[PDB]
Amino acid sequence: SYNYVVTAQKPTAVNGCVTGHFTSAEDLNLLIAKNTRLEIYVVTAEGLRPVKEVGMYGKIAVMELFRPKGESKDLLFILTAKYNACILEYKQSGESIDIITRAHGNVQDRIGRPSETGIIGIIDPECRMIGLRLYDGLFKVIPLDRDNKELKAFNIRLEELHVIDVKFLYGCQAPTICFVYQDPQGRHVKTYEVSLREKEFNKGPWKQENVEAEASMVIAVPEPFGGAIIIGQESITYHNGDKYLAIAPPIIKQSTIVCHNRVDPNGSRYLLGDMEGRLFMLLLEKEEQMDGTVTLKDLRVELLGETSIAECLTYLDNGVVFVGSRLGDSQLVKLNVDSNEQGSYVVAMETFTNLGPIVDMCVVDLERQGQGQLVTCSGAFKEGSLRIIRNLHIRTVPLYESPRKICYQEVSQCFGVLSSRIEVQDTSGGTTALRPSASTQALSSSVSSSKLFSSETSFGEEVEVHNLLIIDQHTFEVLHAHQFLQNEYALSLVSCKLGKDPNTYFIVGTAMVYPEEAEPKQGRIVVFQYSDGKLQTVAEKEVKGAVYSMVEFNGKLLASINSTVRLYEWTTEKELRTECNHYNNIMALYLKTKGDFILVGDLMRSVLLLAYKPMEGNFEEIARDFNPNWMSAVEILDDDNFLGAENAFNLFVCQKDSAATTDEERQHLQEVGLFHLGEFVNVFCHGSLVMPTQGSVLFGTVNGMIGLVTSLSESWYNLLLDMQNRLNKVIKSVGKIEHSFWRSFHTERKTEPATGFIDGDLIESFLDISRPKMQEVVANLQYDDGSGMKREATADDLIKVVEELTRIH
Amino acid sequence: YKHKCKYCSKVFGTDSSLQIHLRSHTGERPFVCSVCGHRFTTKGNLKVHFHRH
Amino acid sequence: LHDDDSCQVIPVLPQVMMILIPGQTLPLQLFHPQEVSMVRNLIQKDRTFAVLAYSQEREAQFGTTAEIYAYREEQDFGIEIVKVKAIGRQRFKVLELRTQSDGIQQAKVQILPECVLPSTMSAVQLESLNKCQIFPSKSYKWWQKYQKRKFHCANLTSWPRWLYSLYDAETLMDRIKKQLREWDENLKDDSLPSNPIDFSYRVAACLPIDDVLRIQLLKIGSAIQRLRCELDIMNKCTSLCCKQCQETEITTKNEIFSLSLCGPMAAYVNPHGYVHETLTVYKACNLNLIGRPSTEHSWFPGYAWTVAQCKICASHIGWKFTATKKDMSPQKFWGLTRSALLPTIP
Ligand SMILES: Nc1cccc2c1C(=O)N([C@H]1CCC(=O)NC1=O)C2=O
Ligand SMILES: [Zn+2]
Ligand SMILES: [Zn+2]
Ligand SMILES: [Zn+2]
Repeated sequence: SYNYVVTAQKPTAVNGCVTGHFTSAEDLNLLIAKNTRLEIYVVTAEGLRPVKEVGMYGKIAVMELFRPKGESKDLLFILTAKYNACILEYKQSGESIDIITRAHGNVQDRIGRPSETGIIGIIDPECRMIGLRLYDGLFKVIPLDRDNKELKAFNIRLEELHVIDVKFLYGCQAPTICFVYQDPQGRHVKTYEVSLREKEFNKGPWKQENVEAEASMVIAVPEPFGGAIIIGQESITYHNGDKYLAIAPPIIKQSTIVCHNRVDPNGSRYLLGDMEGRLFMLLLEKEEQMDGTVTLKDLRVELLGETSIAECLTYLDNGVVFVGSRLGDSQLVKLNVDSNEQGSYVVAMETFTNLGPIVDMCVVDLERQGQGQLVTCSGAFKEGSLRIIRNLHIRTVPLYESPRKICYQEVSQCFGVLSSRIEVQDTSGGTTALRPSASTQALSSSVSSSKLFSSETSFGEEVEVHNLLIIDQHTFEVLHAHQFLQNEYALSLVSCKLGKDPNTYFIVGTAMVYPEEAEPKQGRIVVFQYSDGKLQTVAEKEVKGAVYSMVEFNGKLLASINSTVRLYEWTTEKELRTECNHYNNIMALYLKTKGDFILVGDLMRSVLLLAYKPMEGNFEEIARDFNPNWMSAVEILDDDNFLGAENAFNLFVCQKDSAATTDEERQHLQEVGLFHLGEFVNVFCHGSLVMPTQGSVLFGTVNGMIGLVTSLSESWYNLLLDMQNRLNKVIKSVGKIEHSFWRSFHTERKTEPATGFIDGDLIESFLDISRPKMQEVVANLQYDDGSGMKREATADDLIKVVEELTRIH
Repeated sequence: YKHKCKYCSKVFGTDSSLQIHLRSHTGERPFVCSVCGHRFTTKGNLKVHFHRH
Repeated sequence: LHDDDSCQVIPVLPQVMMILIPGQTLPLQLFHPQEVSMVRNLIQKDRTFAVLAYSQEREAQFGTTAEIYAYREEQDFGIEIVKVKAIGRQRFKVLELRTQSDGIQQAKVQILPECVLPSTMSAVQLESLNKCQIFPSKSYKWWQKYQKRKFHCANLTSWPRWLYSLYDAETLMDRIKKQLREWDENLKDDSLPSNPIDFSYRVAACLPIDDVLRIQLLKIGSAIQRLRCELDIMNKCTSLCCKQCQETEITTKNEIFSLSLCGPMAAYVNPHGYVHETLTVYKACNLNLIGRPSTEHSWFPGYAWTVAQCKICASHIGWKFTATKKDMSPQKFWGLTRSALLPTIP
């Protein structure tokens, strides 16, 4: 089979933000990185004025601005996760806005272990070279000459393999690196001078024997001072030569500082963000001396207030900070001289919808219009939310805790959501909440009275408390919250009718997670009803393992328990009775169904096709395909084709073999499609957001992107594949990156060309080009219309075929 | 490969050296399984047991 | 080291009947001149030959290259006996085995690659917390921190951290090496490889498993899968039965212990060149002793052996050993041959 993949909603989470002068030398730009998108704004007095949005054929991994001597304005260096390096320039010709590629190249090395602390990309202050930390033991140096348009580079052998963070220092006689590494004898900071002449390392200005156990951040302090600030779990120190300061502010001991931003060019104020949303001001106390010098007297940290959980911060101007968020909405916040009555200098100005991460979703026709709305569990911790998405209208329902699974119960006209909040062990017996949240603020509440599990010592650490929430479908008010058993972990949730019972139930499958036990030996399948505003337990079945997955199966309840797939029957006495068991060697994580076929999958892309046999009351294994690789989600496209989401950000389709004469051939599922999506899919979902092609599968990803997969005719696939090669000859790609490279199936070890999949986003851009390029792509293109002869295609013919393909989302 | 001893299966270079040694296997149960060390009284007994390995 | 996915033609010694796992050593004793000259010509070119993993008859579908690293000549009693030690290297699937005039069958094999996978979190890890992916390493409260920090980003996927720990290599070995310390008191944490590839293969050669499970692990390419399958055998197949009659319990895993420095199951060689992977256990059941203890060629000096057989089918299962001095402990134990056993799940 042949498939078509299109973006219904672009990635919304922010993974980067730098400021500088990219568009005009005089303008102040804000540049935002959204996985495959780049956004440009100019900072105003009211807020942000949009300027230009683009997409790359890559995942943006390094985004930094720089200005080599003799340049009008700043240039843009971008490196993609597939190691496409490029330097871009802004070029506006009246109203023609264009991002031109001044230099570009691929920095990938065949040899080499990708580092544990990720791709690092730093540029020296004097814009003489681009430093790259790609692999353990090496350091890539791209020398910055106006005569290096191909980004040729070289490597320097790095002793000290496990490097945490590295930056170029300021005010140095030679380009100098400052980095924190870990070896057997503790964690240290060291400096290396970089010789672009000798292409190796020379001795560094200083090396500090030992530093904090968990020193994780290196900030290079600018030219007024020099040196570097290292930040850790409990301490903040300043190092330069023989000068040293160190503070251990108790105010930052409660969570980890994970991003920073320099406020002013002299480097005396920094913003620090931590993992829970606190925003701090790091201040460097300068001491003006009677000679010309300035000395640094002390360090001081002040808590500014709360924000979204920040992946990146960036100070704009006039007390306005941009908070870039992966787990919640991005913000513009305002800082005020005087803290308000509550003690916060922080005031919200603006929020930005971020759908990511989408951990679950479901399609509902609430408006009963035969339209359809997407309802997602998105965000984590205090950023957690439902989002109702419509044809694109986004409504938001704050939860202040992590939603995990969602399903719709039309009869009750409400939603049922499995949720997770963090509580901390109290000094009494129990555990007290971190903050008020949906779990704790319902209209009515309940706790499991089960006591099925009757035979540790928490200290002051975190525990997860899981709830089933009943959310009204019109107000989204939490109508009921049922708290599960202590140490019970709610995994699966389904709404359906069972057997000959006319009631619709919520069914929840769980696991009993104890920190001593590696694999779970105990779980529960609990049957809830919820009929008169109140939620009642209608029997519970104990099982000897984790109930990872559950499906309604033809009036019965199919379930995973560790490696077992089990079909359950609903008796007249309203309880679960096992019908049959199919024991697998793989752990049955994924469970999808279609008629009598059952798709089973584990985390390593082991794909299994069981079939229920009505005449024998048993399961029978039809076919299998094992291929060691991480799998994140999977779905049944039809009786013969299965779609999966595997590493790294790839989609795959396997199929039941039609060329099967031998019983060995019929028992192996062939791979028929490979594609680099660029996103990490958390959930597939059959459904459509609208009123040619066959089928409609939506999928949500971690970065909040929403995509659609549908299947085509062989006639249509062949034609659109010719178009892809033809549109790729006329569409200017930002980093001068080949589309066929970007969509190549990719592992850390393997790359194979994409196949059986058509890039719908590339297909739809046919409409946005002009008719000289338009008539250029159609030239000599034969087309399988109804007439059995294949005629040359007019472009006005092709506007009609693409305009129909846009109608699917 | 040449001149094997009927009891313990050890091979010798010449038939002279074989019967120099074959006088060592004098016992009530002389045939030895070249795998177990199990001992048997007849050649056939050892053959059957040897082929069950 | 051959190339990956490449095809090579490699000689096969016809006497060998052993499933060789990469890294495991294969001892040999050779009397026949064709094979003696065959070993001598190997100790010059590549030193590698192929060891087929038989399904038995002569039906083989995978195998392993083996590399000669030791060589000793004894010319006793007018017969040239050559003892050679080999070590297994690379796995392969057999394509054609053309038998040659002298005897040695040559093999066209496809060199199997070793599937290395990235961490299960490398796809989702937030760049702001890449700075935190390196831990000050080693307690069981320590392992509670390792999971909370290494899999923090599970909150971005539809699975918890404890499921991810079940596919974390580093966790799998700490669990496996927990039980190996139960079989070996002479076992330091440093005596075990640190690479997950090598570590899984060492565990493969150490478990007392029959050929079918030994072959099944060879077919497994990802180390993660190997480790989990190995940890599964260790947990479920607590009992060891007679492979012949299949229902007779000989011993259980609670009785496995290490007599020599070489672990609980080492490859010993009998006087006539037969190899025995001999698992040493404390107590054993359903066994008949044959003969009186002897010391000839006793693999454990100070002990006298006695042939042991199954009470039911009369198959060979191993030997009973007894102390010939008195100050020694254990005063008694059993050496069970691996080819005779069949792990089972009660
Ligand atoms: N003396 C003989 C003679 C024939 C076969 C064997 C032995 C002998 O000692 N072993 C084993 C079993 C007992 C032992 O510990 N070491 C061995 O070499 C044999 O297989
Ligand atoms: Zn003899
Ligand atoms: Zn025997
Ligand atoms: Zn038996």
